[PDB]
Amino acid sequence: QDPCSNCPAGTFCDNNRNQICSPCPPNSFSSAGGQRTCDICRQCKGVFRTRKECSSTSNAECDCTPGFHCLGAGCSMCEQDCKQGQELTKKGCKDCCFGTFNDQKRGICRPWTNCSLDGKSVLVNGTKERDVVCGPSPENLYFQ
Amino acid sequence: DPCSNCPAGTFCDNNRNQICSPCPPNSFSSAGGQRTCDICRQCKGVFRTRKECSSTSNAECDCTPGFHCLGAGCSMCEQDCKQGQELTKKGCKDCCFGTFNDQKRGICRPWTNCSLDGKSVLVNGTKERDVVCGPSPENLYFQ
Amino acid sequence: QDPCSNCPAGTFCDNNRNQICSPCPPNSFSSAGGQRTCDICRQCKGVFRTRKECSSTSNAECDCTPGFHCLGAGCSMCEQDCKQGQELTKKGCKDCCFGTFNDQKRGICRPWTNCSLDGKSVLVNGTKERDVVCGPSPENLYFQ
Amino acid sequence: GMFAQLVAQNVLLIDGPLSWYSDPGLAGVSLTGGLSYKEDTKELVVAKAGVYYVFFQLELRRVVAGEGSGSVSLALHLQPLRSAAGAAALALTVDLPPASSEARNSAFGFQGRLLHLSAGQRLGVHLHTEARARHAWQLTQGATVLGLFRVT
Amino acid sequence: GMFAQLVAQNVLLIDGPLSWYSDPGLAGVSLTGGLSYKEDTKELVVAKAGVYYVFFQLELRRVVAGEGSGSVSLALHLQPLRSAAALALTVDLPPASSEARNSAFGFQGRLLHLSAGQRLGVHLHTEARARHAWQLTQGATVLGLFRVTP
Amino acid sequence: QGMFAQLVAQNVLLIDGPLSWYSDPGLAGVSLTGGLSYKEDTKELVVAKAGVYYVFFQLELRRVVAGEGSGSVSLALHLQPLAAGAAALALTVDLPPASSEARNSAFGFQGRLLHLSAGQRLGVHLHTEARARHAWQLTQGATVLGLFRVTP
Ligand SMILES: *[C@@H]1O[C@H](CO[C@@H]2O[C@@H](C)[C@@H](O)[C@@H](O)[C@@H]2O)[C@@H](O[C@@H]2O[C@H](CO)[C@@H](O)[C@H](O)[C@H]2NC(C)=O)[C@H](O[C@@H]2O[C@@H](C)[C@@H](O)[C@@H](O)[C@@H]2O)[C@H]1NC(C)=O
Ligand SMILES: *[C@@H]1O[C@H](CO[C@@H]2O[C@@H](C)[C@@H](O)[C@@H](O)[C@@H]2O)[C@@H](O[C@@H]2O[C@H](CO)[C@@H](O)[C@H](O)[C@H]2NC(C)=O)[C@H](O[C@@H]2O[C@@H](C)[C@@H](O)[C@@H](O)[C@@H]2O)[C@H]1NC(C)=O
Ligand SMILES: *[C@@H]1O[C@H](CO[C@@H]2O[C@@H](C)[C@@H](O)[C@@H](O)[C@@H]2O)[C@@H](O[C@@H]2O[C@H](CO)[C@@H](O)[C@H](O)[C@H]2NC(C)=O)[C@H](O[C@@H]2O[C@@H](C)[C@@H](O)[C@@H](O)[C@@H]2O)[C@H]1NC(C)=O
Repeated sequence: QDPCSNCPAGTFCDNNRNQICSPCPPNSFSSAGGQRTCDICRQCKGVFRTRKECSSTSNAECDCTPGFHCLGAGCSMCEQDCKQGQELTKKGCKDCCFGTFNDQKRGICRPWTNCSLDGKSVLVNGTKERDVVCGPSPENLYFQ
Repeated sequence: DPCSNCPAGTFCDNNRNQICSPCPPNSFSSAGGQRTCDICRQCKGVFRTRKECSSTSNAECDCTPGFHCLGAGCSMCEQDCKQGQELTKKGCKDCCFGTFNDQKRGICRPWTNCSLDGKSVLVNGTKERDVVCGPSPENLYFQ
Repeated sequence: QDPCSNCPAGTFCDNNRNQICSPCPPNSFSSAGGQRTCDICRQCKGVFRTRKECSSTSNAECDCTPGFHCLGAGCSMCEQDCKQGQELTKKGCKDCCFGTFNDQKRGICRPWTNCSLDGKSVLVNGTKERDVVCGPSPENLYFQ
Repeated sequence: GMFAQLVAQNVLLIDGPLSWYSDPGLAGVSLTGGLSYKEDTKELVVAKAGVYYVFFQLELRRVVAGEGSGSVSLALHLQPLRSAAGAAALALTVDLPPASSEARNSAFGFQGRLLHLSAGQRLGVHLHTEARARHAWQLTQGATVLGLFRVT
Repeated sequence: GMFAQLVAQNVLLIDGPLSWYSDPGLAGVSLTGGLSYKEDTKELVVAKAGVYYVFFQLELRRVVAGEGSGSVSLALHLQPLRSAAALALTVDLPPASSEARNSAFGFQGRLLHLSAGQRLGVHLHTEARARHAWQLTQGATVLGLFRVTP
Repeated sequence: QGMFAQLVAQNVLLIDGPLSWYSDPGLAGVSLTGGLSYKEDTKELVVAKAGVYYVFFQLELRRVVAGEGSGSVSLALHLQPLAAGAAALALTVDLPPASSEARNSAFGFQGRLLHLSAGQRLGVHLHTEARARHAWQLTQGATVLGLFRVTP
């Protein structure tokens, strides 16, 4: 039959040597048996860190260096942590939608205070970066 | 010479010992002596088939209603020209200054010249509209 | 007596004709002996002019047509001569930095006249293209 | 001699497998024995194992004036093979320039490399578009090509 | 074997056929028997029929700082011309920006069936503004081919 | 087994200097047959048999930091021993500045016929003219140097 079927994960069926199975070369891996080659390990350098190291049977996995977050499955690329006025979506950092705000790094957009519900006026309008500042009741002597 | 005047619609078949074989489907050979036939043009999406391909001539495209051909062999399509624009050989161009077009798929016409019968311009024109003439400049309308 | 060492600059060791030396083909050169091929001569055309014609031994040199000057090593690019308000730098024509000026084609930036140094006022401030225009002493009858 | 070159039939920018012309009577199309195109699965089948120089190229043209932008990619899929080695054995992306005064109305890409192909291996090409107003761009007919020849 | 690699002589962007260096005593140029260069017609002549891998590359460099824009196209033509281009490449010349992209490059190769006596021409077409500002990179505009079968 | 080779670059980070290559043929995408070998100390591929080769390399980069990085990257093939002028193969890939339309990958391919004799060494040198170099990396497995002999 086919002798390559018995080369386990961590080896490959070597068409270059007399032996049937050879261990994966350095910096490579084979996650299933019966492969004719091993796959080059993922390297996590620069913005990437090595979260899990490569083994003969398992690919290395990356994350992003502190102050960055992964974007995309398998941590395909890194993105600076979102700043004031944005929130993190699957497609990256996105401005808060109109009517919502976020005042801190790595926050979530939340709707403004509705002062009118508590019967208060709006002294300073909010932005994507700041909540509204409500004042006293409109009736209050502050308003003439 | 081999393949000499293999008739149109055929190609000199290197695989059938240089017999003139008929062109395969969706191809043509408008000339003699060809060793292969050329693939017929397809007209899809914004294109429509004006003339169908034959063994002797390529298909020809035109544009779907709402568009017009632009290139030499209808190489692309362009949305029908709107008001303020005129269709040129190179596409929709804006009306030359002093002229106008107030309708879709129209030709630019020069503005009315109010001064010819002594009238005035009340509202100037644009590429999209003719001028509006008013009373004589000496009319008490203008004081 | 290695055969290809017998071929001097201006020829090549023809490996198509059994290691005979052949003169460099037209429009080529070999700057050292024992080369197995000659290299095509640099051409200087269009905005370029021939500064030194190439020989069998030496490559041609380009310079730029009048009204332009060479940029980069070997005159790999031409640039129009710098106008008033600029100075020629190694990276090309650069605006005079703030406080300096050049008022002529193919000039160098000089510092503005310090009007205060001579106890004089400033009637018109300078730019990168013009020197300042000093006025009378501030205590003059000119000034109220 | 062991080689094949196919010309894509596809005109419209749609995600999915390309279809190919395989009759050598047509310009740009040649095949030897040991290489054959299975029309019903849109795959080029290799008979003899070996190492092949494999290439494909993608040319697009703007067909609606003033419209279209984004990118278009081609991926060569080998079967059977594990997804790591055969999903993108050959991959190429080209960008559609937005309509502009520059009036750049065509885009082109080319990739080649050496692949070890096993006996019975099947080559398929998947087209993928991330574009706006896809109707405004089309594949240039005769210029989307998959080719390969055995080096041994 | 059967192969050839020619290096273009032109540098200036002019509409017309390219002229080629063909003496194999030059770096980058090769020409075996069964292939020859006809200088007066600027054509590479194939002598033995077969399928060749034909490729050419087009490299352009900006020679005037801050100027030049548009596109440049190469086209390989067989004569016997029949009644299309065997290979066709269009390279776009970026406008001058601070990002300073001062070179442009394209490559295309494919398999071509060539008959005995087939002549190959390469034609250059320019649609550029301030074409004096761009030139063919010398030694980098190349046309090559080698036989695959037999 | 004819004379051919394909090496996959080890480098990920954009630093000027010689590229390091994977040379063990047990790795997917890497083939080193005949007498060909690789000198790990000098990072050079040494040719087994003389002849004319079709030599090609491929350059693919990915944006690894969203919204950052622009410029260009270059590969140059260097022969050892040397004529006196030029480089055998030069390929420059521009990295597009980050924008909503801009994609996050870049690609270039170039191929040439080269005269190589047995014992000749081939090295490739990486050059970078980029702002925020940390935002781009060599796409792993897609920076490739290949060659096969055409004189059979
Ligand atoms: C507070 O701000 C609202 C503006 O909403 C958006 O978000 C801001 C961060 C800013 O980017 C702004 O440009 C945006 O439009 C106002 O409501 C908006 O008012 C505009 C102008 O008429 C209108 O187009 C929007 O549709 C409307 N938003 C919604 C959700 O309907 C608040 O009140 C406005 O101002 C009043 C004078 C009056 O026009 C009222 O009808 C509006 O809602 C702002 N409040 C204050 C006190 O300034
Ligand atoms: C009515 O509009 C005419 C159209 O020309 C305009 O040219 C541009 C200035 C711009 O406004 C564009 O929208 C129009 O297409 C004017 O004629 C132009 O006047 C300008 C003066 O700024 C002159 O430079 C142009 O050459 C001239 N164009 C032509 C084709 O002659 C009319 O301006 C009148 O004519 C001038 C000579 C001057 O007397 C001015 O005071 C006039 O208004 C416009 N006239 C009116 C009454 O609106
Ligand atoms: C003359 O201009 C000097 C430099 O101007 C700079 O470049 C010009 C092309 C213009 O764009 C200008 O706005 C630029 O700032 C002035 O000095 C500079 O002034 C700015 C003002 O904010 C200051 O930030 C800089 O530090 C300063 N540079 C230096 C080397 O001092 C001259 O004086 C200025 O203007 C005066 C009105 C006065 O306020 C003085 O304090 C300012 O510094 C200009 N002199 C004049 C106008 O008489």
